Amino acid sequence: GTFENITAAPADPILGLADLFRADERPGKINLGIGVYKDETGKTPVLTSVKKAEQYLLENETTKNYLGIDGIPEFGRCTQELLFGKGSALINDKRARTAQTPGGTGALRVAADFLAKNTSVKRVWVSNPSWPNHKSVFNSAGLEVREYAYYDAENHTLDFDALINSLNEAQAGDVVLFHGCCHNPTGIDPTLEQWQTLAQLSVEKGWLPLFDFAYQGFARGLEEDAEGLRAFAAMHKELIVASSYSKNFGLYNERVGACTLVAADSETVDRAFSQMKAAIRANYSNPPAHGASVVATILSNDALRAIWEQELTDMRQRIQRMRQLFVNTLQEKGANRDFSFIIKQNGMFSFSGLTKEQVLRLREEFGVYAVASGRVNVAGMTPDNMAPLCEAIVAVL
Amino acid sequence: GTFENITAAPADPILGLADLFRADERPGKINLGIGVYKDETGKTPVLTSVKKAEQYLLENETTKNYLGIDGIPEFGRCTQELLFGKGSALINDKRARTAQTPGGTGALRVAADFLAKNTSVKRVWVSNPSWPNHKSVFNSAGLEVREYAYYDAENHTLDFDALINSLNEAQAGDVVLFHGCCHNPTGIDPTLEQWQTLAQLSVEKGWLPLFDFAYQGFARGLEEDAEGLRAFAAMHKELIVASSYSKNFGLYNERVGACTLVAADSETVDRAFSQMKAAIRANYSNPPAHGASVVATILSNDALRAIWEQELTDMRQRIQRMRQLFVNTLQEKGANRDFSFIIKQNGMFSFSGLTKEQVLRLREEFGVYAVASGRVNVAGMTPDNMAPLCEAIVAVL
Ligand SMILES: Cc1ncc(COP(=O)(O)O)c(C=O)c1O
Ligand SMILES: *Cc1c(COP(=O)(O)O)cnc(C)c1O
Repeated sequence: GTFENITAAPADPILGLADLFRADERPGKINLGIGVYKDETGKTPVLTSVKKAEQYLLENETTKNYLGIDGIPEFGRCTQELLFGKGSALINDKRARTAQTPGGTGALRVAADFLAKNTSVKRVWVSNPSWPNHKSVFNSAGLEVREYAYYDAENHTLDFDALINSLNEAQAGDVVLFHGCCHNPTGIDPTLEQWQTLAQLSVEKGWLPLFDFAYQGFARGLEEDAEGLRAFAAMHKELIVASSYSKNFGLYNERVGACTLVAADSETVDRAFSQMKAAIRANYSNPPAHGASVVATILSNDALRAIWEQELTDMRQRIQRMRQLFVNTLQEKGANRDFSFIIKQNGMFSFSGLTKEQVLRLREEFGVYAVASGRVNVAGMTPDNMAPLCEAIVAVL
Repeated sequence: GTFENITAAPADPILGLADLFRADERPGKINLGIGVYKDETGKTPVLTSVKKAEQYLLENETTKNYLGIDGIPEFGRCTQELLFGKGSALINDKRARTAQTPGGTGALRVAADFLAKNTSVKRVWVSNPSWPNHKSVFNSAGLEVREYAYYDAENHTLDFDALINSLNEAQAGDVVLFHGCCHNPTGIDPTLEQWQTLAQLSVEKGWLPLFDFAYQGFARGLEEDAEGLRAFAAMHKELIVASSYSKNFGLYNERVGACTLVAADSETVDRAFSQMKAAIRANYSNPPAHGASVVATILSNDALRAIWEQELTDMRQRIQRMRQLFVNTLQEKGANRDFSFIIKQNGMFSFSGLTKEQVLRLREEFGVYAVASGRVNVAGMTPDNMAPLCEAIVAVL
C-alpha cells in the first residue's frame, strides 16, 4: 500500500483558520485572518472596472486558444511599467522579461524552480517574521531558507541594525527576499533612505535580490510604493520580481501574477528566460487567461484605468480610516495599552502585539479570528464590527 | 553574475513549431502541429455552452474571494461522476478526493510533487512514444522516468506483446502512466480486454497506476472512453487520475484540470489528500476560478449540459470525417502507400508514417507544418485545405 503510511499534513496557519471560521455557528463571528479586502458593508465585492472589463471580454472573446508560456504580451509590458516606470532604462535596454503566472504564489514557485534547477543558488534569506508560505515555497523547490531580523517588538519598529547585522552572514550568490511595500505581517516598510542603504549594501556583498510585490498601491500610491524597488533596479545587474494582482485588483481567485526577470543585458535575460519558460512548461504549461486579460484590458484603456485607480485609492483610504477608528475605539473601550503604533503601519495587516494565548482566547470565547502571530486584517474591520471587536480585545488584555 | 552561467533551453518540440509557423510569411500555410481543435472554417471558437455559462457568471458573481486549496467542491464531484460513473462504489465508499488544478499539466505536476515528497515512489513508467511533456513534469519532481514499448510501427497497431515484456522490470511501487483514451501521439488505444489484462497484471505486480485523461469523449463517447479506467478502478486499492477539460470544453487557456486520488478507504485518502493540498499550497496556493466555474455550471445544469454534449459530439464526428476524407483524398491525389490505418486511430492525432526528412521537406517546400515525429493534427484539416496538403504529402513520398 503506497498511501497507507502517509502522514497527515498540518493545517495551514492562514487557510486552516478560514475553514474554522466558516464552520463556526455563532452569528457574531468576525474574521480578521486572511488578507482579503472588505468594503464598509463587510463584503468583498467585484470592482466596477473589473466587471466592465469582464463584460468586454464576454462580448469580444472569439477563442480560448492557449496563451504562450509567458502569457499575454501586453500584460507583461504593463506590469514592467507599473514596477519600473514609463520610461525606465531596464525597459528601453530590453533587460527585463515578464511571465504571467498563476498569482503571486505561482510567481514565487516559478522563480524558485528556475533558481534551483539552473543556478548554483542554494540559500534564500527571508525576513523574520514573514508570510508563512514563503518558507514552504522555497523549501519545496529544494532551496534552503534562512531568516534575518526585521521587527523590534519593544518599539514596534524596524530594527535596521539587527537587519544589517543578520544579513552580513549572507554570502555572495545567495538570494535575499524583500517585501516591496506593506510588509506582511508587520506593516513596517523601510524608508527610502533605508532602501538605498540596502541597495548599496546589496551590490557590495553580491546578493541576488528577490522582491515580493503583493500590495503595490496600498501604502502611499502606485508610483510611491515602488520607490524601494526602483532604487535596487537602478543599481543591480540582476534581480527577480514576483508580483500579484490578487489584491490591488480584487482578483484573488483568478490567480493573476507575474515573475519578472532582470539581467545585465538583453542577451543574458533571454537566455535565462528560456529556462524559466521551461520550468513553467513542466509545471502548469501556460497561465490562466481570464484574470490577466481583465488586468491588461483595464491598464490599456485610459477610461477603465481611471476608474481602477480611483477604486484602489478608496481601498487605501478606507483602510487608513479603520486604523484610526481602531485605535480610537480601543482607547474608548478601556484598553490600558498604547496602540498608537498601529497608525504608522502600512497596508492591510497590523501586528497587534497579542500573544498566542490571547489570540486563541479571542477565537474560542469571542468568535474573533486572527492569525496565531497576532496579525489582524485591518481591511476586515467595518464601522459595524468595530465596537464588538474592540470589546473582545480589551477583555483578553 | 548569477545568470551568465545559464545554458539556453532547447525549443519545445510542439511549441517551438507553432512559433516557427506564425513567423512564416507564405500564403496558404497549413499548421497540423499543436493539439487544438478547429471547426470547418479553421477556427477554434468558444463553445456556445461556455458563452452561456460565462454570461451567467458575469451576472451572478458577487465576489472574487479565494477558493479553497482544492477548488470548487461541485467541480470535484462532477469530475468523479464523469470518470467513475454516476453510482460508482468508489464514490459511495468515499475513496476518492479530487483537487481542481491548472489544466491537465497542473494535475500531473501536483501528483509528481505529491509522490516525490510523501512516498517511496522513485520511478514512473511512460509509453514510448508519449506526450513529450510527460518526462519533463515528473523529472521536475526528481522522479526517474523509464519508457515501455507501445507502438508497432510496422502494422500501425498496439504492440501488446512488447508492452507486456518491456514492463517486466517495473517493480512494485513503481508508477505506470496510461493514456485513458486517444493515446497521444499514436491514437491507438487498448481494447477493453487488453485493458482488463493490464489491470490484472498491474495488481499482481503491485504497480501504482496513473491515468492521464485529456481527451474523454473524443474516441467513442464520454462513458465508453472511461471503460479502461473503470476496469482498473474495480481492481485497484490505489490509483491517480490527472484529467483535463482543456479540449473537451474548449477551455484551453483557462487551465481547467483535476487530480483525483484513490486509496483503500476514506480515512487513508483524506490523510493522503491533506499532503496533496500542502503541495498545491507551496506551488500556486489555490486554483483559477473562471474556467472551473464554467465547467461546474454546465455539468450541473441539464439544459447547458445537453448543449455541451452535442457540441462535443459535433467535434468528435468532424474529426472522424476528416480521417475518412484524408485517406480518400490521398488516394485521389495518387498516393500508393496505404493510409487506411488512419481510420482505425482515435482522437486528434495520428502518426502519418513520414520520416523526419519528409516532415522537414513538407514544411520548407510546401508550407505544411507537422511535428518532426510525423504526428499530424487531424482536427487541423478542413475541406478547404485538404486537397493542397494531400498534394503536398504525395509529392514527398
Ligand atoms: C507578501 C505576499 N506574497 C505573496 C502572496 C500571495 O499572493 P497570491 O494570492 O496572488 O498568490 C501574499 C498574500 O496573498 C503576500 O502577502
Ligand atoms: C494536451 C495534453 C495534456 C495537457 O493538458 P492541459 O489541460 O492543456 O494542461 C496532458 N496530457 C496529454 C496526454 C495531452 O494530450
